[PDB]
This record gives sequence, structure tokens and C-alpha cells, in this order.
Amino acid sequence: VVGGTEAQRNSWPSQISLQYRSGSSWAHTCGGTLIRQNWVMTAAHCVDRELTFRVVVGEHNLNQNNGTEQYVGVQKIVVHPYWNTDDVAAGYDIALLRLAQSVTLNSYVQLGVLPRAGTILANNSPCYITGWGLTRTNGQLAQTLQQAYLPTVDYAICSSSSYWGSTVKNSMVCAGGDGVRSGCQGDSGGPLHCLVNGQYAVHGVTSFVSRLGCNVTRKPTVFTRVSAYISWINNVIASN
Ligand SMILES: [Ca+2]
Repeated sequence: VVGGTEAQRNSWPSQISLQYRSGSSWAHTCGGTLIRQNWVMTAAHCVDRELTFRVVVGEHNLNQNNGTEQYVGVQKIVVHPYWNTDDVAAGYDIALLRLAQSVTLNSYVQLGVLPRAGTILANNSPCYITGWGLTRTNGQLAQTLQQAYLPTVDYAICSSSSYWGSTVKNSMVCAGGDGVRSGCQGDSGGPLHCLVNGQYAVHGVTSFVSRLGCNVTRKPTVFTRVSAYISWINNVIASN
């Protein structure tokens, strides 16, 4: 997250860190949202590589002991069957991970609230992106969880020519684009939390930013629209 601020420890208890094993260590690669004690929602592009992955819940600082983390292996990776890695702009960038163990819920580990199916946010709706992603274009990951205020940009505007044009689909949510704050690599897969009727819900799964860079004016961060995928998510969870 470029232009973010450090999140409070208990603000976003559905945020997870998806990590892969590299030698004898583990490296954060993406975010996700805990949606059941034993399921995580993330981006399909986060699990394109044939890696060994674990999920960390209750994580705050990637480089130091918080006294709150639970570490759990990934038992099953269900990618959306229309996902194509060579075409992020086609959408379907979503995947569900079944965890090898159910995690324990507490202040730091909670299920993410998801929007009702079909819900679309008005233009300029208040949202925060969260993650440990790069803090600058071509920069480095944050040690502590960051958040950035990223108001949505409606589809009519987002899919216009000076924004993302036809690159953006109605199955996506755009947010930010102020040239200062944005998601960035390593935020992928994580939540966009938006305020609706008093309640934050996870309306987005972070998908992509411009090839030009992370915080680019009129290139808002793009997210998979969670409310387009409710039936899909239920169907998976019901049959795995
Ligand atoms: Ca930690």
C-alpha cells in the first residue's frame, strides 16, 4: 500500500497473510480475507505458481512476534474455473483456499463480512485497502499492516477512456486513483473494506494496478467485485 498509514492491531481481523516457503523460510506474497474458520478468499493470480503456501491469521508485523499469530497450511486451492493468467483484465481473479486446520476466532482473527449478492457502491464510497504490499512503486513490503483510504470510482467513470477504458469490467470494483494512495504488489488477494449502513464489508479482492506503477493518477487500484461472486463462493464452500 503506497500512501498508507499503519493499521491498528485489531482493526481488520479478517486480513490474512498468504506466504510461500522459500528455502527454510517463509515469504509474504499476497493478502486474503478469512471467510470461514477454514476458508480464505484471495486472488487467483496469487496461487498461479506451484508453491507451498501457508496462511497466517492474527498477523500484524511480518518480521516480529506479535503474540497473536496462528499459522496454517493450505489443504485445497479452488481457483475460479474461468480464470486465465494471461488475461487479468478478463476478470475471475478469485480463489478460495481450504485451510488444513480451522483457526480460532478472537479480537485478532474474525470472519470477513461479505456484501449481499449484486451490491454496487455509489461513486466515491468510503473504503480502505489493507495489506503488507510495497509502500512505493518498485519499493518494498511493509513490515506492519498498512491501510489507505481509497474511495470507489464507479464503473461508468472507471471504464471511461482517461481511466481504465475497456480494461475494467463490471465484475470489478475500482478505488482511489488520486496518484498518491493505491494498492501495490504484495497487496494482491487482500480486502477492500467499504462502509455501508454502518458496517465495513469486504467488497473487493485486490487484483491489479497500472503497468506504469502503483499510485498513478486516473489508474485506480482494481479489485474483483466480491458481490458478483457470492453464489460461486457459496457453491464452492458447500461442495468442499
Ligand atoms: Ca508477526
